[PDB]
Amino acid sequence: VIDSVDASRVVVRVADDEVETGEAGVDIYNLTKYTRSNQNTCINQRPL
Amino acid sequence: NEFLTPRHIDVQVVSQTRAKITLEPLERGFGHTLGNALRRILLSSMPGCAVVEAEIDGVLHEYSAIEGVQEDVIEILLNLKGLAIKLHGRDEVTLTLAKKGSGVVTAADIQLDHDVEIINGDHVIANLADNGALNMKLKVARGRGYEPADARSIGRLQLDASFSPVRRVSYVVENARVEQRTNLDKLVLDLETNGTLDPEEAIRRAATILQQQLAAF
Repeated sequence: VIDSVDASRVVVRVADDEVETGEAGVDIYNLTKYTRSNQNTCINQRPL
Repeated sequence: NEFLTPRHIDVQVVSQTRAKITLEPLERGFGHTLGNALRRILLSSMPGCAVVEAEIDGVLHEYSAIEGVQEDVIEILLNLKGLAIKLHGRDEVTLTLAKKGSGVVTAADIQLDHDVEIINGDHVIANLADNGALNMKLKVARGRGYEPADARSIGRLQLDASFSPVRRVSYVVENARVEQRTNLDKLVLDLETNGTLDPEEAIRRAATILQQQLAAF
């Protein structure tokens, strides 16, 4: 279940069944903001 | 010869947009030379209101995002270009917006003013969260057509404003009868706007533009 959604990062709460160890588990995905590409173009990610 | 001067204004308002009007029974042949002329005047130049500059007290440039919000600053500024703002007795006002908490920021959260009226109140601007909040100032002005920011301290974010309330104009020519002549036609304009200006006031404004371009002829 997704915990909190930000324009710069997305943190999800791992389900109780898909955990390798014996803890809760939290996955954090940092979104790439406006960066330069090899062809001088824009690259950024937007949450869905 | 003899001509029947159209002096009547029949407006059928079904909603805030798509107002069907019917001027009067025109003369034979004046359904197309007057209907297509009025269409090229409404879709060309009609005064409107648009946000020309937005200043946020937390962000420097429109590319960097702010924490606590979901939409990017570019997406927030792009949502401001869809506001239907109506100014009554001013040419340039300065609005403000400040909301905290996990609430969907809409167009109704802007501080109320006496000379400012917002038609769309369900227009979503940005989505907040418990992480942070936003606060910005809006500056609208009066214009006539499309004017980009290039042809118009570091926190000033200029926007490309389009001062045009009309969206789609169509006209049909039917038959009319006033028990005086046999061949008389009427003109029906299917004017559709964003609800800013009055459809009955747009015809009198368009008739003045055509009359001013012919008085000097």
